[PDB]
Amino acid sequence: TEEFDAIKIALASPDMIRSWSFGEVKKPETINYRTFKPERDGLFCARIFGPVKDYECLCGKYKRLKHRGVICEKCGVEVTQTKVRRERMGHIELASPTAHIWFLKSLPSRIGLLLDMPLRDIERVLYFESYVVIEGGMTNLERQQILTEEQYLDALEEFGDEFDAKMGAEAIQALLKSMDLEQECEQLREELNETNSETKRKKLTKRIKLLEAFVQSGNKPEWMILTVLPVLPPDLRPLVPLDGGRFATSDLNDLYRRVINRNNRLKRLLDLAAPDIIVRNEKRMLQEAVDALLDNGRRGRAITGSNKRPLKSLADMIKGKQGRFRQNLLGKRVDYSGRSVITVGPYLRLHQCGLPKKMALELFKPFIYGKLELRGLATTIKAAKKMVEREEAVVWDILDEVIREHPVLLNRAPTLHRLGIQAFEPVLIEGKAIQLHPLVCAAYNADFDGDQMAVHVPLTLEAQLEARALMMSTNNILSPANGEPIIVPSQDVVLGLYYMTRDCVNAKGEGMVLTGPKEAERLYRSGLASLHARVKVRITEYEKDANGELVAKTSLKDTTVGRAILWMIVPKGLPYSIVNQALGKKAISKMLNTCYRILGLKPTVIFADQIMYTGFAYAARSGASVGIDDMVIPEKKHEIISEAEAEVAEIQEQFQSGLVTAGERYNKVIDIWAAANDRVSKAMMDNLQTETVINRDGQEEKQVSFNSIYMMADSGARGSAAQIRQLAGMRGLMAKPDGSIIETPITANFREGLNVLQYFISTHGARKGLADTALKTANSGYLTRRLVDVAQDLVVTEDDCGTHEGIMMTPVIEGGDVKEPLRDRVLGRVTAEDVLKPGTADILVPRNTLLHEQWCDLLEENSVDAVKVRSVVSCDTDFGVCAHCYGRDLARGHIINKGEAIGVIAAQSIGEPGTQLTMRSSIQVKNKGSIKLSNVKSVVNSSGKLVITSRNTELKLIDEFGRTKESYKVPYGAVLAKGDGEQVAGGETVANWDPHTMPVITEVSGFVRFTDMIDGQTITRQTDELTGLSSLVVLDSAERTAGGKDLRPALKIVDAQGNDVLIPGTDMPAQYFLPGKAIVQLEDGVQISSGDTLARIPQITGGLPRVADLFEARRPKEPAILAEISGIVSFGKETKGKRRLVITPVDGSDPYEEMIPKWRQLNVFEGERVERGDVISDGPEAPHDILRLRGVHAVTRYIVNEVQDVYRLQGVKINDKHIEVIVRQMLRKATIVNAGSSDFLEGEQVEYSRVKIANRELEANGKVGATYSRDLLGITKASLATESFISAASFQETTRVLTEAAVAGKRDELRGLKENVIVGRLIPAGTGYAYHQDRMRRRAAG
Amino acid sequence: DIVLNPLGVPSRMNIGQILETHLGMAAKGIGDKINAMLKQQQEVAKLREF
Amino acid sequence: HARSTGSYSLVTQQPLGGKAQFGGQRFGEMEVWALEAYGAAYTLQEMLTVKSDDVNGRTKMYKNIVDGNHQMEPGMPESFNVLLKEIRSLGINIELEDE
Amino acid sequence: ARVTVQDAVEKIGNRFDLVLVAARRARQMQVGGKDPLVPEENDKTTVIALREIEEGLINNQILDVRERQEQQEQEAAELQAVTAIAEGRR
DNA sequence: CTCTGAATCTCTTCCGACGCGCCGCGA
RNA sequence: UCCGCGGCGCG
DNA sequence: TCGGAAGAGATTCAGAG
Ligand SMILES: [Mg+2]
Ligand SMILES: [Zn+2]
Ligand SMILES: [Zn+2]
Repeated sequence: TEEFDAIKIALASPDMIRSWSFGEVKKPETINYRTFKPERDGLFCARIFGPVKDYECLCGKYKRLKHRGVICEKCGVEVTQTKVRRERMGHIELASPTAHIWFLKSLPSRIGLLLDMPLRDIERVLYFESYVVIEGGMTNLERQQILTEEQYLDALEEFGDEFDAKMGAEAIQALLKSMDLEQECEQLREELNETNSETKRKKLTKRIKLLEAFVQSGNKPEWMILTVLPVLPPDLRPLVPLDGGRFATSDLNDLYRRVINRNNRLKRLLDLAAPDIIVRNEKRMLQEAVDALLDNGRRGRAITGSNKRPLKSLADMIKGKQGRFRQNLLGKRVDYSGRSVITVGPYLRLHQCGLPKKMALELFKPFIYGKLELRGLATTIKAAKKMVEREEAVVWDILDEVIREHPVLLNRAPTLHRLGIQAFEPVLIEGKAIQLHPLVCAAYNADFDGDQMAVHVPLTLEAQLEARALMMSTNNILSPANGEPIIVPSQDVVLGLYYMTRDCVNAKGEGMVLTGPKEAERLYRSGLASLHARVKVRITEYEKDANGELVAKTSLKDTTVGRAILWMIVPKGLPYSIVNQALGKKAISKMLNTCYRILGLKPTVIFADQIMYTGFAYAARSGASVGIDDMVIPEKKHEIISEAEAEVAEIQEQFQSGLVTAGERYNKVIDIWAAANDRVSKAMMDNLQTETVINRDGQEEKQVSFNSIYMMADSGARGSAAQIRQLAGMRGLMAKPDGSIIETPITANFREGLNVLQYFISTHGARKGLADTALKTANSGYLTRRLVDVAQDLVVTEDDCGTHEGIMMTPVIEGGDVKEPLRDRVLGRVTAEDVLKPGTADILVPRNTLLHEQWCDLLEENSVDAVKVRSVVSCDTDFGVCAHCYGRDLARGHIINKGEAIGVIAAQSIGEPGTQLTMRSSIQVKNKGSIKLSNVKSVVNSSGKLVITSRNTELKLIDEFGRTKESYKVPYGAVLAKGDGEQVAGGETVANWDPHTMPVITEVSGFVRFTDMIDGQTITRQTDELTGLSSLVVLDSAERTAGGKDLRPALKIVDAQGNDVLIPGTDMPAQYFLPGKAIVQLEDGVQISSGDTLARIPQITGGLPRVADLFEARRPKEPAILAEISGIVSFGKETKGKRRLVITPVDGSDPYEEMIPKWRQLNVFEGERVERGDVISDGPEAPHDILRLRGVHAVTRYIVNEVQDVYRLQGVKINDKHIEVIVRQMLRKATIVNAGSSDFLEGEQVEYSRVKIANRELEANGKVGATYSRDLLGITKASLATESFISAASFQETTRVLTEAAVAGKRDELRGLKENVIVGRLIPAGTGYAYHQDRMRRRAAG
Repeated sequence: DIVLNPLGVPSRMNIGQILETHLGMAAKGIGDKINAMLKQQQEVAKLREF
Repeated sequence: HARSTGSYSLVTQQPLGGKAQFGGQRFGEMEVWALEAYGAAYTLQEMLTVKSDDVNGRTKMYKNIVDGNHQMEPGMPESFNVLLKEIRSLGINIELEDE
Repeated sequence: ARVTVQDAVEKIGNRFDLVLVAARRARQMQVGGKDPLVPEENDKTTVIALREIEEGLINNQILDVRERQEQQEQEAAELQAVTAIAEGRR
């Protein structure tokens, strides 16, 4: 229509709004009841808003279009269409101004901070409680002075008419119109440069920028106080009839009527010369009425109606989940849709869904009209309608003709991830249930216990082409969350295949030879041999040769009849070995995956369908079933339980003799019950799992049992070892609601009856779990909404940015366990640098190569330990990411195509598993390797051991090929029994430490001499009359005297002559201070060896909250402090609770001082040389400081590691890319440290793209570029921080962002996805992307 | 008359329902026998003792 | 339940909700994100503008479908005009640019 | 019927570009009424266009040159018509 | 002994899934 | 032809 | 006609003068 390019917002000038309005409304009347006609000058006055009916004059003067576009003489109504009623806005004119409640009440008082006034004063003047002052030079009274009534009278009775004092509305209007902007701008900036206080500086800066925003928008600030108030058109605030002739009035109409009434009252009291207090009361009521109209409930008590409910003001029509933004602009209701209960249909091919005939007829009724007239069977739409409503079977023939290639979309609420909507080619069935193919039903997360599903039909041919090419289920084989296929069988299919491939030691026809799988099928179907019988069969297989031909091979192999039968369906090219074992769920999954990699898409689809058919058929023929005799109870159980209860009695009587504390008695009982439960479980599994049967020759032999429940568990079709354990073994301990474990475990299994007590205590867990999931759903949905909002802008916009930067990928290893191999972390990513063959300079993998499966296998063969890959966070693309930095698209297998929206994919991929999350002294070598130290400094002693002065060293055990095997952190001062590079074996002790104390280490031998210490002041003389030998303890600051304050207890080391030995490498003396409350085992004046120690020192949350805190950039409550500077630590002044630490740079001239608290244990002893980003004290880690110290790569590695850790603990797989993209989206805001020659002001928040572009052009013309630091804002703030104010207003805090944009004079270019979705043009992603490129070229041409 | 999937039973742990099924097969069993014992129209004393 | 076409609401001009009113299903925001995950722009545009809210575009679409031509002409969602009128009535001036 | 389009996508490479090309081809086949280049087998214009691009007979540049030559034919008809009108006036 | 800045405390505001189905009531 | 509010109900 | 987290404002404590 109007083809707008952007949207602009600003304050409303009163002349502008008056120009909008086609008239003023002056009376509260709404509609006549005698005749349903609007009153003149009323809220629905037709003379203003136009006629109620098309070209119908209120007076009845004119009735038809012959006079279209003329005004009736008897009345001012116009001969036009009713649509104008929707458009035209009225206006009302007030006898007094009124503050617009938004600018007052918004969290920063924009008017208040503009005028520097406290909000209490502003409300006390605007609400008519006090006067305020405007000054004249003859009076000492200054302007903006608050003035109470007694002060008002006191001032006026001496200086009346010399100064002036007014109430809130008029005074604020006059003040705003009586101030200049440039003078206050310059005074504010001069104060900013002259002042120092950071609070004062930030207030000054925000005022400066507010004034700059007002001047650059040119919006006269006084406009913030309304003087003329718009009237919403009648249709948007409809008055709707009711039964009995009543009418529901929209609350907006009542608020408007109240405001009109108050305005009329105030004008009448003014024009008849009322006394002062009366008109003041009336105008205060009018101001309150306007506040109610705009934002009822925003201040004080909310207005309410007869229903005792608060009325919904205008602001409530846009705020909240019922608001206009969320309810209608997004999430429209749609035509051509249906819903129905779903149902299994196994006879369907993969790509076709069974759609009830009635729904098809209803949906395609327009298409049927069309084709029926086209084929000449019906002449007019009435004929078509009457024919289709009579269902003349020719309509059924036409209906079968129309849909033959017409895909439809199936959707299941909630649409957790994009698989939730899929496309199918319909097939017509009588009945009323929609029939799905079970395989895709598994992907839907759907079930068949009564889940409904909704169906939409695309209209246009471009739309149906999109549905076919993109959405058809034959395309969505690979999940976006990971590369593994999503179309995977379960339940009966897996059970059937498992039964079909399981062999037994002796069966009908064992040992015969079959010339081909067809004969195997014959012998099975003719009943002369059972599936399980082992036999030799001649089989042909094929392989993809070096050229790409399917070269054949034929041979005899040992197999089972069932296995040959299954092989017969396998397509050419897969090796026979894939089948020749007991096929579980995982085996079938990897079989489908290997089919998809070796062959194309369509052979895999056909293979899937054939698998489904054969599995179902043979499962049915199997007749597997569950019976009460199957859940065998191991007869050992009674004995084990008697033993356990005997031990319980023993420990209980041991406590009865008082030999132990009750807590340890509880612990012992719990331990023995757990041990007994495990023993019973093992006995049950052993008895169930295997059984003895006679062989062919007549002897007993063991084999895997065909017990039904065991077969179901072992196949992986359904159930688990836990459920089997509960079914037959004793189910064990259970927790009280506090999470503590009841001493008496539930002893009876499910097969025997549970007593009432066991059942009752068990119900605790059941209701705990149900409440748990009920609550978790909401948090998961909320989190997903957030992630989507933050990442929705990001789209692949170019092929290659040309960045050599990237991140280093190594396998994730914790505590000697390889939690994640390198192949998974690097598959599908592009090499940032050329990979070299280990130990050589030869290039193994070139730079900028997408690492597919063959490259990963090659990397594994050469045992490459680390790779460097391109990352989303390191991409140089502006307003997007390049295809090479993102890498392989999980859903397709190759490099991602241009124009794909990746952020939304990542957001859904993170959100969906969230439904599954839960929410309420020595080192031993594990295996062979070599010991290496990551970062260490070590000293060796007379005992032959090694003691370490690095506080964050890690042992790493390395493979003979240089790959890592194990790694473990080692505390300060631990003792080590081995040198670096020595060989190690499993179970070998290599290092030791006391975890219950902190030592202090002396590197060189010598004679200790106490220094800077006095007994009873810095140290006190412990003689442990109750414990043992003499000792000395440093007196804490509360215990030490003032003489012990500046004297810091220490010991120097001296030579044999008593001369103070120097540190071996520095000019500092070998001086070792004793921290507060430190303990030393040695007295003054004793010898100590090199590498020897003397010091004694006194020394979890749920997954979903943890991930929420990570992505919200939450500051941890005990932030570890790290060295902001490279230098030497140094002590200094002391004060209450906090120590004045200082770091002194080695070469730098700028020391820094920090208020390090003393209650946290310090890891610094006045000798620790330290570098930037090194830990000074431990604790939870603050992401912002990590970013400041160690850069973007450190923080991205930290975030990805934590999120992957929690998810892998749950067992869900999510590729790192979807976390890295979120991290890059978090990282937009930067701050300017110097402007160079740029126009940017210092300390401003700027989007990283803008400053990057500005610096690039600035250096492109040779000027000094600006410098910046990047700030990790939380995802909520980062989503609100965007320039696209429309998206922000859609998301949260609508009033705040609207006010901010309004005062700013913001403009949004409508470049993201959400904005275009609101507007309704094509999104700039996917197929729409191309449409935009031409447009932008035209916009470049324009 | 009705065919149910067995796979649900171990994973939902509705073992009791299987027992119900067994009792059903027992219950109608007696019914069937007594039905036949009625259909042959034999002496009521025999069915009384049964 | 199924709805090809029927009644339309007064204020928002969107189709009615619920079986009793013979309304259509709701293409909730989660489904919109699902479409955004695909490259399927055209079906999204059709879902929002023509099928739902364009007071004239859906008439044109009905005409063309009856005629057997699967054209499309996206106008402007009337709910957007409703939002504009409410924001203006609030006293905040908002307007389109580059007409 | 068409089980999958993946071969056509391989030919065009960009999946979305395939959708656009097939869309315009089907548009001109339906309203313009130009006949399919391959047998139709009671299929629909959509799958017809998909097969045609699958055979490599139809591609963005091929559409471009076809549109160019059709425009040249139309303008030749216009010029010959106006020359005939002038000959009628003379 | 006093003044200013920084830190801490108090008060106020925002958020706390998507989807359908029936019933009642409506100054 | 309709704005809801409350309530149960199933996903 | 209900608890939790974040931000802003106010009050108190420590350090420096
Ligand atoms: Mg279900
Ligand atoms: Zn008139
Ligand atoms: Zn890049």
